Amino acid sequence: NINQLILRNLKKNLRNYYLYVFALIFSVALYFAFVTLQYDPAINEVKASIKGAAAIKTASILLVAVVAIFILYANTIFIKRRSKEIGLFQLIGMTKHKIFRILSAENVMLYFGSLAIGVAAGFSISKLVLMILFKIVDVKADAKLHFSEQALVQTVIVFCGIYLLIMIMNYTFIKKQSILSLFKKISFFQMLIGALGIVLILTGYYVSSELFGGKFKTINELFVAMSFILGSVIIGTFLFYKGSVTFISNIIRKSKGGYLNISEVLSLSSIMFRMKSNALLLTIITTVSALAIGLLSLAYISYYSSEKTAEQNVAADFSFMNEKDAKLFENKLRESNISFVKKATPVLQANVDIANIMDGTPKEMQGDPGNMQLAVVSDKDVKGVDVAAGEAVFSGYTDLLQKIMVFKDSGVIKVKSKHETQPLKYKGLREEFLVSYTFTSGGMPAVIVDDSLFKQLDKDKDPRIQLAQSTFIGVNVKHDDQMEKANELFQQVNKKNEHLSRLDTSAAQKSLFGMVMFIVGFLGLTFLITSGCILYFKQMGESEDEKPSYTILRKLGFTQGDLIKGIRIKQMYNFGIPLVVGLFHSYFAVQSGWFLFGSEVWAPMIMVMVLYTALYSIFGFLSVLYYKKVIKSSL
Amino acid sequence: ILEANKIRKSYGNKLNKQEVLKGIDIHIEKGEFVSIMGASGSGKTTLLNVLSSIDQVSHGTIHINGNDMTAMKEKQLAEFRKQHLGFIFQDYNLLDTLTVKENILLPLSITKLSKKEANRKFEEVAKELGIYELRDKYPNEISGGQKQRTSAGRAFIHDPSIIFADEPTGALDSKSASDLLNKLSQLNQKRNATIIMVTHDPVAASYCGRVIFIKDGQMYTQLNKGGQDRQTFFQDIMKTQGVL
Amino acid sequence: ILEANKIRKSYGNKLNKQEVLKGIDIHIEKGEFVSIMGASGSGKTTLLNVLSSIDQVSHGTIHINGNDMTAMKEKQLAEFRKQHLGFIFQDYNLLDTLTVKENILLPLSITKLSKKEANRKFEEVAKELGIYELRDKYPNEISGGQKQRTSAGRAFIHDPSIIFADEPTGALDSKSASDLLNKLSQLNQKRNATIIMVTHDPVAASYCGRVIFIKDGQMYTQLNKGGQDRQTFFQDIMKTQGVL
Ligand SMILES: CC(C)=CCC/C(C)=C/CC/C(C)=C/CC/C(C)=C/CC/C(C)=C\CC/C(C)=C\CC/C(C)=C\CC/C(C)=C/CC/C(C)=C/COP(=O)(O)O[C@@H]1OC[C@H](N)[C@H](O)[C@H]1O
Repeated sequence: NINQLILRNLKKNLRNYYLYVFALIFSVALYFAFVTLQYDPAINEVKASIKGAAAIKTASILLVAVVAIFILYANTIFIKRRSKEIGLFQLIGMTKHKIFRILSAENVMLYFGSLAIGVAAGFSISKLVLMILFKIVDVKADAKLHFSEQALVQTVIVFCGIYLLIMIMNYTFIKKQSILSLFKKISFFQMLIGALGIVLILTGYYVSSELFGGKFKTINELFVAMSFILGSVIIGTFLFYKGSVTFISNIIRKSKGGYLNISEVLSLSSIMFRMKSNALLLTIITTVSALAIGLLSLAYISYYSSEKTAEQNVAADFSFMNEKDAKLFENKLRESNISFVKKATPVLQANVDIANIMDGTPKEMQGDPGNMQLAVVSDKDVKGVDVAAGEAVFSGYTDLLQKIMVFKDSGVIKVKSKHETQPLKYKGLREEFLVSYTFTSGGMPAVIVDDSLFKQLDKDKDPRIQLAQSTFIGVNVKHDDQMEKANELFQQVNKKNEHLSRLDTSAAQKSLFGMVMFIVGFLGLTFLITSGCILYFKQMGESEDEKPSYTILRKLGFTQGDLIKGIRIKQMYNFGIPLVVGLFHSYFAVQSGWFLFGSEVWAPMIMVMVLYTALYSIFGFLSVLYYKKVIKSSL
Repeated sequence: ILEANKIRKSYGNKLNKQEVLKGIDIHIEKGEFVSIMGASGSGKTTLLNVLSSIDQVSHGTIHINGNDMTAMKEKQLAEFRKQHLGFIFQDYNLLDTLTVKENILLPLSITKLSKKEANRKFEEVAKELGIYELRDKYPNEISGGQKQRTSAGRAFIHDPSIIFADEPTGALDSKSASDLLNKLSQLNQKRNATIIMVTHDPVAASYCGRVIFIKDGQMYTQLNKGGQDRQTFFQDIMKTQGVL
Repeated sequence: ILEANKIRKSYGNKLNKQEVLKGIDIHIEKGEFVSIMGASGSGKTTLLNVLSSIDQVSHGTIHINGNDMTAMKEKQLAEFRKQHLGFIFQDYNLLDTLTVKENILLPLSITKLSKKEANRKFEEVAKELGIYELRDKYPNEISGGQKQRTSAGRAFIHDPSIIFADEPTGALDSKSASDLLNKLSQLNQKRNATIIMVTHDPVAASYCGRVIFIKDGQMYTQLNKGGQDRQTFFQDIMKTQGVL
């Protein structure tokens, strides 16, 4: 008789909880794929700055730290829902050992029958993960791989170790169970709680707005401000659920008086008394979702703007530091049938005073305003502008600089020469770049003076701040051709790799940020699935705890087709409030961190949030699909 | 309004048939207070259930305000049941998370009358019953008869054609039941609204104008009262029940 | 059957100690329907735990069929409770994945009993309670009243004598509660069994004959009925409860 009961319980549990099995299979497959990827000797072709074989080692630990927490938490609701089932057995008369055996004989099957499918599905995804990684980064081809038995051993060990914790928790719950265990107006403290919940979030956003380019600038001071913001935005979010949605709901309710409708009764009866109870799980979900979305968007901004940052760093397609290597390169190119447009431009490093052109504070200095290092070039070299005497024109854009080094209008600029000072005035700012980042210090634009003025500036040549090479030998290229062979020739030219190329600088950044893209994307998809499953499981109690309200509404004249709409518009708010809060957090976190990872934004942010919402709506749909069943059986 | 013509129902569970309704002829005009009573295992409850739209029919024809109901569609039947035929139940059937005003004004949400006409009509309906003081008290602090009175007020909001009462005074003391019956009589005399009640208490049938003594699906005639004193009619009903 | 003398329960979690029960004098004979009324905050659950031997007693003497509860150990207490006690709960706590026949017969199959007499007992119980038609159905297609009757039938598969019962009419409407109370009423006129009932709504207690009130332990008096007509008795209970 026991076997029939166990089989029936297993069949019943395989139907109510299937997302649990799906999550188990997905997690096992991903962990096996990551371990196989790490231990395989084939990822050696992907390297930009980090080794890669160690990044996967770190990414294979956070996944376990998330999956184990998910399992150990979601396997508590299951044992709590069996509360009014052990008392009946105790009344009938059974030793606790028999009850423990009955409970475990089902979990053993339901766990191992999924663990034996998760591992067997790792083969189909092992090659696809390599394909995705090799498509994000640039690499030639080919992937063969083998069994990698170490991955099987590690996965089996970990997912058998978790089961012992599950079993000890279940045994502790069974022993702790009681002998049988079978038999409002608004306050004023919540006023203060609701006020604080919004005030803290708003002030955190406002402070985070002026983090960069603000009144405070010190490596030992921005840490404190960051900690204060990251504490405020969390305390406010926590207080937003435990005593701040009740205020808004009460204000909404005390705005219609009497006449209402079934579209609002369920929401105004359930949201206030249910969101308060769970005001620690929702905080964690919102914070982790915001943290994943922000990191993904911040990585994708850099991946998008790498191709322009590389072109901005070096003015031409090739840069050189010595004449010997430049002439060797052109001699090699001579018989390669690839004609080059080579132009040279000397640079005279000099310093001036830009104190009067500051719109902000001396704190935003990045160098002494009166003795800041700059670069000076003549006017005959430039083929776009023809300046005159007593005129200085800037160049470049440097979107980061405009947010920090704000420039005023025309004024007086003092030349800090050896024993003279010729004053000029600021004409304007160009957009193109003329000198590579080697000769222009960090990011300071170079100045352009008149040819006549340069005729004495080069004669002076104050030898105190002059660089090793006061020349900009750079070999450009013709119209579009095979630049790959040109890059190969350039690479074989510099054995000591002491020069600069556009393609290499672009590819390095692309690979380095693509690795983080892949890791964070997979580690965020796993958490999305986990959070959706947890929320769907938590939504199951409301169905069984609200039946003696549907059974009364249906006896007043209402039909199922009229209750289903109210259920839909209640589930909309229930599944949408945390998502909206997380989106707001992510948006106000990204907006304080751009203009530093590169160039364009509003391209990746929407492209990430749209995908996140599209992958998040599924569990919201499934919750309504479940509510339909209990609605149909209410009568 | 009501017109029952040989409405009959057979109880069948695919293996046994035990008919309980054999021959019904009810003539009800607009604006009376009739009652159905008799025995304890008869078909009076089934008669009330089949007269309304809460239960289907087997053999008979029923016409309410000229409309056809015996062969009428299910969705249209639900629409008609929502539009008319207010109901008073044996139990309270009151939602706990709302208040009195919402509880008795919710069934008016389907037909949108804005936030002016409904608020004007609620005061008129609730002041006749004397529950205007109970406008924001939740239905867990008020007494017993006030919940039934709020249910009656909910049933009296949308001005229905026929009101079916299934044992209103079932779990109330004498004073509350008498007050509720007097208020129902006053509401009947104020606005023309037919009320049908099924009760086991002779005092409840005393306030009525006509009473039908059902007997295992038969007629056994009926009383008429009319120009008769309340107490004398009470003893007449007591004698008629004693005959049974 | 049972005798309650100075029934007291102890407490004392951390500092505060609660003396909910301060001695009771309950004398109940064999084969009668007894109901214990009260009010919220009277600790009726603690009283049920003390009398049902689920919670270990602290003071006073309780005798079950002439045997003191404390005279046996824990395992012997469980065996005696299984042999001579049943239970009826407010909820419908049942095995969803078990049929009605198996759910009723589950407590009986443990003690090494042959199938023939078990089937005979199930037949007798189902015929007495009139639920034999749902012999091979499931609890997922059965109304609340039939589920409660199935639970009650399970409570009588091995004949108790001091069977307890919490409020059965907590999640039931009027008709189902009336039917269940009626069935329990004719079940009392059969083989004697104490059916101590701890409901608080006077409608449920109207079918009793030994209504007992609790304010501190017995401050209010008690009613005996005997010759009343189940309506004057109910009115008397309502009035004397309204006195409080
Ligand atoms: C996840 C994790 C690890 C930690 C958790 C905390 C954290 C940091 C989270 C990330 C943020 C998210 C998404 C949190 C989600 C959660 C919440 C609650 C959001 C809302 C909070 C809220 C409302 C506001 C708080 C916002 C904050 C705290 C930061 C945003 C600004 C940000 C992204 C970075 C600033 C901090 C640093 C160190 C920058 C330095 C980065 C860097 C490459 C430096 C190198 O120099 P740099 O100059 O940049 O690069 C080259 O340098 C050499 C060359 N010569 C050139 O100079 C140049 O090319």
